[PDB]
Amino acid sequence: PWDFNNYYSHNMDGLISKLKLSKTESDKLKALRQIVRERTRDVFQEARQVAIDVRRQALTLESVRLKLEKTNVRYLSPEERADLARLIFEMEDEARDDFIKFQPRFWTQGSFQYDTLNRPFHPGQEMDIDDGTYMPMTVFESEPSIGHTLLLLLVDTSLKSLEAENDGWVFEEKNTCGRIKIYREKTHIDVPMYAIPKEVESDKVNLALREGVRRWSVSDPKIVEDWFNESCKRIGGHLRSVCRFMKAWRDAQWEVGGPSSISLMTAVVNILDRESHNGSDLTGTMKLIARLLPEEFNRGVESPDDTDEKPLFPAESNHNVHHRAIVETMEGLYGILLAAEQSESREEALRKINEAFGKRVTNALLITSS
Ligand SMILES: Nc1nc2c(ncn2[C@@H]2O[C@H](COP(=O)(O)OP(=O)(O)OP(=O)(O)O)C[C@H]2O)c(=O)[nH]1
Ligand SMILES: [Mg+2]
Ligand SMILES: [Mg+2]
Repeated sequence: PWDFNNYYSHNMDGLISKLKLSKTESDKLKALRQIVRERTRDVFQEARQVAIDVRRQALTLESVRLKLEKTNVRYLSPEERADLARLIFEMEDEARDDFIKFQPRFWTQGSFQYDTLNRPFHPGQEMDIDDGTYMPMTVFESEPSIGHTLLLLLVDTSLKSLEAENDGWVFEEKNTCGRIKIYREKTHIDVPMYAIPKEVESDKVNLALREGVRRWSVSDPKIVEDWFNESCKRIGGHLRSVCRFMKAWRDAQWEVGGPSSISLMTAVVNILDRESHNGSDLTGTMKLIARLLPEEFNRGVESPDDTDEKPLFPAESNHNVHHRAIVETMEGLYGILLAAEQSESREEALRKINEAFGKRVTNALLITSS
């Protein structure tokens, strides 16, 4: 049978090389992130100035709106400009004091932070940067002091101003963040908005929600970051590799949608924690993962953040048809890895395993007899 260890891990031409970004590419994403950060800083500063002038100069609501229409708030729709005008006009002294005193902070969460960001594969897919905006403020036991709509409209202001001023830059509203899509760079940047104490305890990291009936959700991304980094320590460095590969498999099977990265990561560490394996043997390890992955999602995948009320993926008895489509797709993986392994020719093995991870590795000479 064929060994795929070099298919997976060979420098420059192996799968990890096709997935992982170079320093040049990473620096590009950082530069793109910096553009969004600086603009959001500007927007917050512009808003803060008007927030100052409100109580300072006893402004009318109209005077507030007209000032905001000299800033980046210009690019919101009329109702949104009026709404932000009202919010800044009528924010309480305590909330106003916080807003004026503190600048927003920026910290990246997700795969760009714990190094699992893959290159995109299908034409529509994009590299994903999760850069959160954090506002220091009084955070009571019940909720943050500053209204969630205000902060969300300031994020929208930033991204919509970037959209309006740049071609290829398109704003998209998600449930948990504002997203700016940069077509020319095959990159989009997710901007979740957070409220945090100004005095960071994870029990006070509040995420501002954009859809539904709940305004805030206590969700510290640091918890997932800490959990995954500790998992890499516990299981071994090959965890990032096998997580990258599974995400690559997901990107190959789904142009859009499919199981989330977090659920994939959690399922993999659950397997690798439970089952004895050889980290150095990526061929066997990936085969182990593929075999057991559907049963993990059948068992249900609980969030590594215990504060979450719902699991990342329900138990089988709670699976809807969309869940089943995912699991049945997962069941297909193990068969692909074994057919490749038992392919009669070397070029046949490559084409077969590339049905799982997509045509990225093209060098059949990486495949060696076991
Ligand atoms: N608690 C919790 N946190 C989530 C969930 N989904 C995303 N997050 C937070 O958002 C961060 C980024 O999420 P994703 O963009 O979907 O995954 P990723 O790690 O960045 O991988 P990818 O390259 O595919 O973007 C990681 C995690 O802290 C979730 O369902 N529950
Ligand atoms: Mg991400
Ligand atoms: Mg994202």
